[PDB]
Amino acid sequence: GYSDRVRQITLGNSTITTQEAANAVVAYGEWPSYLDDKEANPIDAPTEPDVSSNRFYTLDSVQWKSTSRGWWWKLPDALKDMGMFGQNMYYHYLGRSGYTVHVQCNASKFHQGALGVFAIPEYVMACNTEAKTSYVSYVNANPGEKGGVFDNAYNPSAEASEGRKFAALDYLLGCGVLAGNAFVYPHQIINLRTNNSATLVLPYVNSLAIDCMAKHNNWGLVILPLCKLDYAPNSSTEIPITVTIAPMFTEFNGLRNITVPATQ
Amino acid sequence: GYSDRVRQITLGNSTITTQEAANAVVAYGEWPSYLDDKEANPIDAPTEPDVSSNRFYTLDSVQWKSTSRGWWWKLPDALKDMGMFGQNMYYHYLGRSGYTVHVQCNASKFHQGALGVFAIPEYVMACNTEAKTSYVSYVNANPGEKGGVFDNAYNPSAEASEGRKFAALDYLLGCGVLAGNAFVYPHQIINLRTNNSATLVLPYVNSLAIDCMAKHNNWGLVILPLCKLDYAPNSSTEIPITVTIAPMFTEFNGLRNITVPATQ
Amino acid sequence: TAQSTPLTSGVNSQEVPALTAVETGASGQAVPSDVIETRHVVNYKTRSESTLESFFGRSACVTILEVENFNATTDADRKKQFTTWAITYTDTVQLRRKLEFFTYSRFDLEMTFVITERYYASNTGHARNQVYQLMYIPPGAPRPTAWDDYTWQSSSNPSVFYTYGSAPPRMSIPYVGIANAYSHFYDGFARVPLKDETVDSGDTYYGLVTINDFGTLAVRVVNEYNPARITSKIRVYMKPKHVRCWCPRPPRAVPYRGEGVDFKQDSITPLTAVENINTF
Amino acid sequence: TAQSTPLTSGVNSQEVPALTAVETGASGQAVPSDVIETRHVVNYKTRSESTLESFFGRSACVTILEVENFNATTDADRKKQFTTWAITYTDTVQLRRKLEFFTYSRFDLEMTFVITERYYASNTGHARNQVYQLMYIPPGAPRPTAWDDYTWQSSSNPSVFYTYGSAPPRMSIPYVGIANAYSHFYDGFARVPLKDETVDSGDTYYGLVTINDFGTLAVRVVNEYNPARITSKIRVYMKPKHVRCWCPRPPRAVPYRGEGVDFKQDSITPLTAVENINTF
Amino acid sequence: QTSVSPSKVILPRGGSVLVTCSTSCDQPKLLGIETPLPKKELLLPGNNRKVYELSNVQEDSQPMCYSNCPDGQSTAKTFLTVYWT
Repeated sequence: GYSDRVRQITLGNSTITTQEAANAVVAYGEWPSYLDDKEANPIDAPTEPDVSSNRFYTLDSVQWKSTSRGWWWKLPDALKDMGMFGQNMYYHYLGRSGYTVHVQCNASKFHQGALGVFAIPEYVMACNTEAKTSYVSYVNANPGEKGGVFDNAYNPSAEASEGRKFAALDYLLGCGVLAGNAFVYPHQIINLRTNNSATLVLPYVNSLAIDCMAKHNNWGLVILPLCKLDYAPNSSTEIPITVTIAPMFTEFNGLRNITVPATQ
Repeated sequence: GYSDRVRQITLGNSTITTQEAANAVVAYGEWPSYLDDKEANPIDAPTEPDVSSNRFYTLDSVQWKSTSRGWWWKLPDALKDMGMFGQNMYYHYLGRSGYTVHVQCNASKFHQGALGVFAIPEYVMACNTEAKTSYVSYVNANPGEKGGVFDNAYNPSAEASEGRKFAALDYLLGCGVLAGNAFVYPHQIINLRTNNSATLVLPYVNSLAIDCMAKHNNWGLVILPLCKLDYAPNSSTEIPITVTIAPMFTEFNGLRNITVPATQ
Repeated sequence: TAQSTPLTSGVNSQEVPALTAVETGASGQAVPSDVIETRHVVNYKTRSESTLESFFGRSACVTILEVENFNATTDADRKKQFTTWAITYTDTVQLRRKLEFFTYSRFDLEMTFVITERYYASNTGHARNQVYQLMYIPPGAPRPTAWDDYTWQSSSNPSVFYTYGSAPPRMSIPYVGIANAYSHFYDGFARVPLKDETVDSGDTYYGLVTINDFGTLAVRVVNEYNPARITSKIRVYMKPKHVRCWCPRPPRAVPYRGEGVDFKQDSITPLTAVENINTF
Repeated sequence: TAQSTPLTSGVNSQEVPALTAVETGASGQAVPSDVIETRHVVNYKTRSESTLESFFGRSACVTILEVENFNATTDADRKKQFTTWAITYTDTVQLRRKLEFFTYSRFDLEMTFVITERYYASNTGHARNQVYQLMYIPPGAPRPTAWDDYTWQSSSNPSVFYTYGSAPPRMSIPYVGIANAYSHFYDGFARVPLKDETVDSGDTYYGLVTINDFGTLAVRVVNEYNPARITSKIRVYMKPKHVRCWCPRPPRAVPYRGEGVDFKQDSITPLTAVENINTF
Repeated sequence: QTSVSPSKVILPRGGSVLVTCSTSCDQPKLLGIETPLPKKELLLPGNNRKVYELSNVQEDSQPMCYSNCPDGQSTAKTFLTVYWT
């Protein structure tokens, strides 16, 4: 009676239904959970925002053209201004969170294309200057909601001003590894003849037990167009990719006044 | 193995098969049956035309354009000239009958439209004159096979001659109730992306145990276009609605010579 | 009671109750525990007032009858001395609309008669206290021609004699239908116009009004003529009790224009047009 | 009963009940057996009348309604033919003050209607006996525009028809609050004025009066116009029974000036100044 | 249901317009004038009658004056013009 293509996911007061889905990837075979008492790093009383922040948040819909080359989001910081998870984050020094990334892109049965949806632990990217090394600013490394785009050309700016940003090169995947090897990460491929949604379940992955979300970006969401979009009547059409992310099993420590980072 | 979309209905020597059907509505949860002895109104010997009139009868196919506004049939009198049920009817004073209304309309996967198929007990309509009230002739109220059509305009004729007919207004459903409330009747909706046939099973509904079919019209079959037909290459196409009705569990009383009603 | 609400939490599975198909004829079936997360709410609220015995449990008004009492000289003055009313529930628009929810109904009817008086002129003397006859005439008994004929003596017709100033008279009329339920809507005639009639019944009325004869309520003033003209008003009431109903229907939207289901041209527009579709 | 008094005698010990500390919030707790020597007094006196079922067990007066009955010609004369009263307990100052002891209350309400009449002029004839309609209009049912429109026929609104000269009509209205108790005092608005509204709701009324809709009591005279103008007065009563109350408050000291808790400037001085502090 | 007495107003650019909007009820639950124009209040005794003091009239405006009587939402506007040389 049941099928693998119809899936409803509910967290808090938010619901995603999908009728042409592929199967869901639990990353590295572990469902996210709270910090156990045998591994706890801080000793303060942890805040568990039970349903106020364990819910789906819908980002901005980027448009996937025929010349679109890729997108990237840093995952505990693309939700920095989303409801109460953006208010649980900056009022606390520590924070761990599991995730349910759901990437939404659909077309007709006459379109074609592929979207490698990745989820990269410690997605450290390269700077866009050759004056200095490991050299990216804070605003350019943490865009938040809008994310960033990749590029099919590496043009390092000789200015140290405009070179403090990610040299988001698509075939080297930012960090100088080939993109055809990126399938060792937890990944799904949106193929516009088979499916229309990619669902990943991401546990908290870090060397520490719990860490500052304001400093440290745990996961990296990556969407690569493997085969470009090609619609035969209108070759320059645009189908939107909408990313909907939920925090899961969040836990925070060290309450204080609000942290407001710089914007420039 | 079995599905809800493939259904064969056989009564007598007639068969309807359908391969894209929705589920069937038994009206008010009761399957039609013969008159039980604890409720019998007449005392004569009842004629039970076992297979000679409990069979499917195919009416005329009306054409559902983009400007078609509705159709109506009075149910024990749209079969007044159909085989032996039209000969069991006028040779008897009393008659009860269950029904199996099957409405047939199909298009491609590129068309669109909706058809509210209703079945209204005691479908009393309004006259098309303001000279008198409750004022409809016999021929204009009982067309028989061809049925009638609705209209999106109420033009009461000042003549009492041409005003002796049903003021078949679509949004007031004839009787001055709003059409969006007509779903309290036993209904199905033919939607041209989901199904292509509407099957209802109608028991004998009347205050009496058995009644004159020549006088009294029990049910009212109503087909409203909710969303109009729209085919994008040919905007003025026509797909036919064919109505196929079977009497069920009929029973007649009071045999005499033939009743031949007036035709003008 | 009504249904409570179970403590449910979020789901991620192939069991999808949020998606139905109304082509099949069934309505929606999702209760709010399906699509969201709900707490536990013990529900003590009952639906006791919405039942049909309490939905019709009011003494509605169905008509207003007028009789007078004076020294009648002309013939029109002798027809003000009494009033015969054909019994129906359609002479108002509020008990009718509550009954045209349903196709067929079965109820014992309870009536009560609230009656007022006035002086017509000012200086034409006075009058004594008055007694009012209300006689239920079944179909077939002779309707009164004058106000004091052989018909008012009521050797078998049910009559009530209300002394003015008392509590209003009340009585219960049983289910008197010749069917097994009162057909609120009747989709048919009274006869069959045959082929090649010389009768030419091309004026047979449609539908309901050719089968209902419930009676005639004839009201006189039992007094003779006082010196002062006393004009009376009588408000016949109905209250359906022991109510059963069958086969529901949508309620009346546009106004009436008669005893049928007809509707007048200048009021075929019940809605008021909103500004746009996005108006809260 | 109330508490008796034990036979105690004098003490000399460290147990000191005469000294308390009202900084802690608790009141005094010394009964007279503590600080003096007392006899044995068996106390048979009970507090049975002071309970809330008997403290509110009177049919108070809440308003006075006036209707008339005459040949109306102008438009102001047609608005004397009926009277619509918004139901509230705040139109007098004595049942209100007994209810503003308590913040929240829950009670089934019992009303009784005591009705008088008079002739207006002297030599304009006479009139017959009169029947009075009193119709309870819930919020949403159409309030009457004229005295004889479609609204008075009351197919579902609860109406009573009082014949003048009888015992006064009485009825019991249940707990009809949409909360779990009637908020006598409500410290809040009906809506939230948002940031940068073009609505500019800078005239939203404070507090209580923006949440209470209990209905409308519309009263007509069921008669037509008599030759003599009959002016009537109707005194709507309330008697809270099955009374529960919560969260007590101090009683009203200074007079009222509206439906709120407001107070007028010229009566902010309820006390009378004594001669000095040493005046017995 | 809702009455605006200065319905036809002529007044030049920049000046003040006195707008008197009340209702035909005894309990105005929610009553106000919808315009993006500066106004404090004007003093007027009575729980029903009401005057807002508009100011800095630049263009042609049509403010809506709602009133939440217990029979639905009501609507009344006023018409005002400007002057230029």
